[PDB]
Amino acid sequence: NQSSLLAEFGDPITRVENALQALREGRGVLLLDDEDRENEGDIIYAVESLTTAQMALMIRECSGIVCLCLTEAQADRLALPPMVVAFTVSIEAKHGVTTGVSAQDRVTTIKTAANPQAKPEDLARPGHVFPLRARAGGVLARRGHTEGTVDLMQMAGLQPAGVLCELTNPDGSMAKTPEIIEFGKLHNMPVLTIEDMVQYRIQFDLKL
Amino acid sequence: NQSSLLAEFGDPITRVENALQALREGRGVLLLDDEDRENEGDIIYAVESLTTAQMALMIRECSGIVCLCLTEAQADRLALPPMVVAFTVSIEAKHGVTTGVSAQDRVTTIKTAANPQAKPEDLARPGHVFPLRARAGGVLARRGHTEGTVDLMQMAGLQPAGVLCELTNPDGSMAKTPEIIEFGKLHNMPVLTIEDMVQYRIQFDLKL
Ligand SMILES: CC(=O)[C@@](O)(COP(=O)(O)O)C(O)O
Ligand SMILES: CC(=O)[C@@](O)(COP(=O)(O)O)C(O)O
Ligand SMILES: [Mn+2]
Ligand SMILES: [Mn+2]
Repeated sequence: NQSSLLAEFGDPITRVENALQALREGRGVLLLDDEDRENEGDIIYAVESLTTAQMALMIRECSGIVCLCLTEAQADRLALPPMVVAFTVSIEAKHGVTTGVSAQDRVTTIKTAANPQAKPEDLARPGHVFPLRARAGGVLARRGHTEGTVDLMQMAGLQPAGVLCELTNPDGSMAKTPEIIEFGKLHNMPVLTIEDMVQYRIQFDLKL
Repeated sequence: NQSSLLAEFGDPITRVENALQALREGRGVLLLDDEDRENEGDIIYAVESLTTAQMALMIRECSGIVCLCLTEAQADRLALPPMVVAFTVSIEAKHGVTTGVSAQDRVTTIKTAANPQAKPEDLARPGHVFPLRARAGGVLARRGHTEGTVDLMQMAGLQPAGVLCELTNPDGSMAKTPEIIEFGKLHNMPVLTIEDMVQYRIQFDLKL
């Protein structure tokens, strides 16, 4: 079962603690959601430590639809409305980029958007970076990779902005627990679940 | 120079004719835009012949932001407004898909959207497929990969719906003419330019 497969990453509390330390070290983590939800694994990176190499791995090994998980406050600061009456309108840096799709341009757009001093005019719309508004309460309100990203950053003591993308197998199928475990071992990325995070937050009265 | 590098693909007319035949054979082509525009190469496939394997190659070797090039008429049939007051709101098949990111789900969404008998209720919004409205006149009106895709399909006698994505190098940089030429040789894909198509259409009074 999933718990048996992830037991080599440790018990749920150790899986959360190892992931938080990986992010504090500027490294990525793999977050699995519920098996009855998407049963999908996402590469997660802190924006504060984001590099062109990390973005290039995400584009090469994931869907290529790299999402920028922001707080509702940061999304409001950037005047980002929902795309349709939690994908917001897509975004590009107004300055510092060319076509916007290059790993470097996506990082330039992500850093511009996550800047706590950012202004809406810093971002042109539409673009090739997809911001997602995290629900207030995080995984304790909505059990999605969007909320897991903000909560991982807040619990690691980092800026509440992270990038996520769905790990995709070479044949186009979406990675399932065994493929995610192998990818994490190969790329030294800790693997954890939203369930691990929810129980960690409830046990450590972790209001964020 | 670019013309010298593409001379091995033939003269401009042969580059267009070989690309059209590749599409009639259900194979993909690589379209370069102007070097003073994006200087980017896109993998192009007809939707009529689209396979999960072709979609998986596109996701693995391109940006992962796979766009569905539609006529303004097909976009109006699907009630697709521009994303911001030519990216439309993103789309997912309402039926036949799970999370929408899998190569198979993206093809299911693309075939549902390009169906000449499609109705807006067939597509949920937002999603992981990005439709683009082609300008009336195609490359003779706008010199973009969006217009090159519709024109390639119409000139090949195929349904006017195609998928495009920007060829991306493993390091996250965007492929330039030499990398595009090598990728085309390796994957048996003809390489051509918007300039080749514009001159072909003007010389053969090709109103579409
Ligand atoms: C990009 C994703 O990861 C989604 O998984 C969106 O994120 P959520 O898990 O719903 O928060 C995708 O399924 O659209
Ligand atoms: C996906 C692309 O290819 C764009 O190139 C959009 O297509 P256009 O070439 O502008 O028609 C990208 O640059 O947003
Ligand atoms: Mn998800
Ligand atoms: Mn283009």
